[PDB]
Amino acid sequence: AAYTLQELLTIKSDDTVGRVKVYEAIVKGENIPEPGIPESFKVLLKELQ
Amino acid sequence: DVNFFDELRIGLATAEDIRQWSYGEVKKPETINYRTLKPEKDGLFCEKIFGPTRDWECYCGKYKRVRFKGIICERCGVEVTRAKVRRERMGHIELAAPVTHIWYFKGVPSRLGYLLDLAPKDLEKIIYFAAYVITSVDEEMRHNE
Amino acid sequence: TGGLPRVQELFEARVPRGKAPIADVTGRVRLEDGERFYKITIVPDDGGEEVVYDKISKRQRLRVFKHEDGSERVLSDGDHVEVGQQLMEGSADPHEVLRVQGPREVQIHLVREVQEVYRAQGVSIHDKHIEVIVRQMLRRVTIIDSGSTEFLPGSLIDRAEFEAENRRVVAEGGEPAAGRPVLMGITKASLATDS
Amino acid sequence: VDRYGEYFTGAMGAESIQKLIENFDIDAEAESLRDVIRNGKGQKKLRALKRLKVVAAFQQSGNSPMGMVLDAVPVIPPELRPMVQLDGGRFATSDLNDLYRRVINRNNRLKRLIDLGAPEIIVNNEKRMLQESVDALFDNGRRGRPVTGPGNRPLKSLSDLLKGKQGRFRQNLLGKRVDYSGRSVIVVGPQLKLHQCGLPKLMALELFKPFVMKRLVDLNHAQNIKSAKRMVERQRPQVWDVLE
Amino acid sequence: ADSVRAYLKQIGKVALLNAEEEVELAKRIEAGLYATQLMTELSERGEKLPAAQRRDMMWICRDGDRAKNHLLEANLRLVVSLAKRYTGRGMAFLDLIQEGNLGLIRAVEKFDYTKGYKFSTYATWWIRQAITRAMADQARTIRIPVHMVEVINKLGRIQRELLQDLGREPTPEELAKEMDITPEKVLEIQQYAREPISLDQQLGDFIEDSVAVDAVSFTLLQDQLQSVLDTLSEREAGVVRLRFGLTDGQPRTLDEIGQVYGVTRERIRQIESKTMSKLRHPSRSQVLRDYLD
Amino acid sequence: RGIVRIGAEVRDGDILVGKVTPKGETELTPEERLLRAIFGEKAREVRDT
Ligand SMILES: [Zn+2]
Repeated sequence: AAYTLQELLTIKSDDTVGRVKVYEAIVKGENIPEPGIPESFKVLLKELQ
Repeated sequence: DVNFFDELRIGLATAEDIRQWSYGEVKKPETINYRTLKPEKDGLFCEKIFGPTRDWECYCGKYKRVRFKGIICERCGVEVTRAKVRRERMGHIELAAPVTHIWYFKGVPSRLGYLLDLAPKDLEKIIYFAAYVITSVDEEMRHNE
Repeated sequence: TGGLPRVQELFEARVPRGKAPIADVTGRVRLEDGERFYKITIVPDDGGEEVVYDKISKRQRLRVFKHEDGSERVLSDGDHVEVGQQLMEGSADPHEVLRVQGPREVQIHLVREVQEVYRAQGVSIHDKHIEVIVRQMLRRVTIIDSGSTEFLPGSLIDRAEFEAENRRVVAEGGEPAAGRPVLMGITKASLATDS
Repeated sequence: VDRYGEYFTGAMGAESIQKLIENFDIDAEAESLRDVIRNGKGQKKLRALKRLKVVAAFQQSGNSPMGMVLDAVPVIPPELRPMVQLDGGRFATSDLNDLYRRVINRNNRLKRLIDLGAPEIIVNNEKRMLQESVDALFDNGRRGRPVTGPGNRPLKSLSDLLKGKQGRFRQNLLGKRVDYSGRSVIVVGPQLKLHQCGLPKLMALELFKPFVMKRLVDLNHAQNIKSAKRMVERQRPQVWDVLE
Repeated sequence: ADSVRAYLKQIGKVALLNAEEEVELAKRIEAGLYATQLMTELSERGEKLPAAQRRDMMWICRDGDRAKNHLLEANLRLVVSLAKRYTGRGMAFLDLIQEGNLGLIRAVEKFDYTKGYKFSTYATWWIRQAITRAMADQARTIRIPVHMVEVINKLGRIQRELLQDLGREPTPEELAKEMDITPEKVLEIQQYAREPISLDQQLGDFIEDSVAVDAVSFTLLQDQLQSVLDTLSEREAGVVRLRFGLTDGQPRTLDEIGQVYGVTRERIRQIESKTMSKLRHPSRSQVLRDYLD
Repeated sequence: RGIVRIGAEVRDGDILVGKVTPKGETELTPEERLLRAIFGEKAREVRDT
């Protein structure tokens, strides 16, 4: 179950952008966005940079 | 960003590349101002180098609308955008003397050691200003005279 | 031991607590018994040297391979036993099984041994589950001779890639590298990863 | 130096190592190392091979070894080392701030010192302190004594943000608490079909709250969505029909 | 190995100053000053005598470089001893020493050959000022002004002996009644004297960020607020989006308000009253009641 | 007094004690100057805790 676990680990806990977009899309009555790349990734790269 | 990463790769940086990542130079040791609790000009928190504090706002107060996206204020130089860029723009420091990276010197074995064919102890002596090392010999001039 | 420590130790591939010996070659049983320590000797069939062991008399001498194949018949010296057969009662050590009888045989031993702990408490897993992890153990090589290849003598290297490098350097007249199959524990083999 | 000023030059310092690596050519040593490998007396030779590996790396990479002496240092963005103000007026900051500040200080003071002119012992000491400072910023306690800030407490370095149980690599493996979730006590219900399950309606009201809100402004029971959310907080009798 | 040690060695290598070296340095500094004036005069005119007759003064320049440098070596060992009293509280030991060197260099330049006195007193009273100035500049994590540094120095140093001399904890009011004599400045002085505590010393987990959920719901509020007020006119919404400013947002000056509306002659202050009855349409319909609630 | 009288059955979310913190002094928002201007209700120097 790739999409469920990727959903738990990202928009349901860490990504602020993600949670805001999902909440908004649910209240609006449109599709939830398909899960992409966490905002956490760019932070891992800024720290390795 | 595109969703397609075949693979990730890592490497060494370069001063000419570290200058590329940067948005300013931090040259003052000071952090936020004590009185008003705004960041201090051209230091480890300043809005010029990194990002504006609140969303769509410069520093002095000449713009606080959202109508102006991407403009750079000519009285203090901050850029009005989302405050989220406050965690994506990186600083840079320019050292009057070149230091070595600790990861290539204290690891076992030191790779710097293997490149420059020294004992590790003597490499440590060179780095820390406790032993002189002879860089370049003018051989042609020595043989001539 | 028989419980979850025996299963854990088997996957780690560490040396067992019994470590009963197996026949390094094939020969004839010749056991002299000292009261403090036994000595087990195997007189080779092919010829050459005879294997020597100094095993405690604290264990129990195992049943011998015989034409009768009685499991109740203890080992009586003067006999001819098969190569690889176990000598005393206890646990055979896996690294020795592998070096003596190739990669397949130690696979058989690990599947049977990890399964034989569950067939006692009454559980049953299907063999492929065990085999999918045993495959993750036995798939690297430690290299005796570096030769013309690049990698250091005595390093844990992948199998397929060891073969590929060896045939490329062989493609130019360069000397091959001499590598043997190694068994690894499921903590010293998940450490050596390539990502 | 006085006898043969025109014949050699040699520096003490890290700037020396940089002129040495620059004078160094990678392809030149590599061939000689391979020939050492080719020859016998392997025990001595094995040492020549450990060199060969490190050296050949830099040849295959396309990356010059010059990138091992820093002419500039990056500064991590300001948020990943935050200084936020607590509730009681106290400032709560991160440890990296003390390290960057330190390197900035020793740098500015060194450069003005070069401007003024100074003895060699003072300039060499300041260079030394700069190298040691940036060294502890990249990885603390890796060379001599770590640095402690308040009360003999080692400072969390910048390489400290990657390693450990709390580092960035370990973060996603351990697991975190989520949203849209609850838990309770389970009783058996032998009435249910194998695909059904029984859900306390007081808990299934909370869990699905936003959906109840969308359907509740959709019905028009609540004039606006924000008001509707308020309605589900007071468990009004109209929301159960929608929550079905 | 460790850093303070090697520098202590370097400082201790050269011989300490004494009464015999008083003459050596006094003569050398005087010679150096003369060398500086004689060398300086030739450069300004632009006409220079031969270099062979100037090499003598170059030799006096080498003597003056061994005098400035070696005299400096004599002063360093004093710099360390003077640092030993400052090292505990504020900064690192070697940072303080380095500032002693920097101050000494500034101090040596400001020196007079004619006056003769011990170096401890004169030099010490010149470099302790540099030490205290840089120390007071960069010791704190958040920079503070110098009079706050003095006030916190006085109250902190008198407080530390008052608590143990009295035998009881100094009350929050009388520590200020000694000098500040204000009850509202106590919290402030103890706030300025507090230092920022590490987040790692979890600690940050207790803190709450708040507002994304209510700034999202506030963007929705902006949607509904734009949608509701559609029954009015364009003129009246002009002065609604000018001095108040729905999308713009500034309590602006009425003249520049009158010059950005395309209508001049301050006519929008006369139309400002001809629509307040129409501006009563949203208040009588009671439409903005669910957002301020 | 600000405290609930003794014996009043309370459903959750209700107020038991009514306290207000003196709200941190920021500027009054202009959009909020028109929003509060149409009705005439000032966000006082106090938030509700
Ligand atoms: Zn500005």
